[PDB]
Amino acid sequence: EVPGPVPPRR
Amino acid sequence: SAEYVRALFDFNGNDEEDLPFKKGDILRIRDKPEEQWWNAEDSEGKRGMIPVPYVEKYH
Ligand SMILES: *[C@@H](C)c1ccccc1
Repeated sequence: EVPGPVPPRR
Repeated sequence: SAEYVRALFDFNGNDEEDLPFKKGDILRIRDKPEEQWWNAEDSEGKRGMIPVPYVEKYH
């Protein structure tokens, strides 16, 4: 995972 | 006066409503229902949600 994790939804 | 963003990372899309894209893609911002999740539209007219930390404010 090069990019960080996607942000929390809602 | 449309609002665009440039994709910094490749996003395959996790959900069915998500808009997948590739590093360098220009996306037009249509909605901002959340601080970190915006509704965008790609060059071909496909719409969907995108994670803000994966894109940068174009220009
Ligand atoms: C992925 C979005 C990433 C990479 C480095 C630091 C923070 C996030």
